[PDB]
Amino acid sequence: ANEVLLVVGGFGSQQSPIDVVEKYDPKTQEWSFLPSITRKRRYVASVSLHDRIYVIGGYDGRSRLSSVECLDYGVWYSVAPMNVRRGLAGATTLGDMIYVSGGFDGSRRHTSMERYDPNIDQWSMLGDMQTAREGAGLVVASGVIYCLGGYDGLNILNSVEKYDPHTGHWTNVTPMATKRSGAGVALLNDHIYVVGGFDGTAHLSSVEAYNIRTDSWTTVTSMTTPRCYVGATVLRGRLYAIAGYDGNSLLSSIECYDPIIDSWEVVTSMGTQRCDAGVCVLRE
Amino acid sequence: PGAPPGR
Repeated sequence: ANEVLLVVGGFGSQQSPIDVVEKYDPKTQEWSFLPSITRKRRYVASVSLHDRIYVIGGYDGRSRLSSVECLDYGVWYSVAPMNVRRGLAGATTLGDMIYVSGGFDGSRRHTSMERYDPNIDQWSMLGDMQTAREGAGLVVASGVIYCLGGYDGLNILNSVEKYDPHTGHWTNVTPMATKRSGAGVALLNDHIYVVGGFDGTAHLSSVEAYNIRTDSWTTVTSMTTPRCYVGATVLRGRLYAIAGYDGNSLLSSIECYDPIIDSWEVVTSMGTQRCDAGVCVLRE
Repeated sequence: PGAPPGR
């Protein structure tokens, strides 16, 4: 068994959306290049479902994209597009379907969430959030979907919402201490970790952890550097922060969170500097 | 969106 890191698209060195796809193997501690996605995509999302990498939404420098494309872990091909053009949307997996909420279509931010079923190749609309959010994070915790942070066109948000499938509505939970947009969101053990982001004035290195059991927020040792629009994932039980913008330059860094000694250390760096790129973890 | 660089 081995778990690989995948980084797709984003905003590159040359101040442009990019199509680059990189793979990190921790066993070899080595980076590899994969076939590039068919379209340059910044503000993009990415998920893993049945050994498939899904690149969702984004912004190609001209339009924000309905299109979604897939790679079987190789060749990249398009699948059924979303009902909404979504840039900077939250994406996650639940059961064996893909959930994508929020985003920006070029004129309005979205309360919508939708669901991709691969067995019928379909995107289905579901219940709307209370607040439209772009740059918000999506995660699954105890079989329930959480969407955190973002930006509604007016203020940066500390609001966190949770989805109730039995009613089709979202209910608010205890908000985060710091309003964050472009923060990385992941689930590690019994805590939802939110890393970095932007609070309206400063680029954040702060990290918060929400306890699934107690429903309470805590502050954690902050990352080695400020990161906004940084990827966050869990690989073989360790939390990883991926690239991002440090307030002045794009980042190559990938850093790991050590829970036993409670510290962050940069573990590796990619061949490209990216922010708001899609991140996913795939099991080999 | 927040602090994301623009093009």
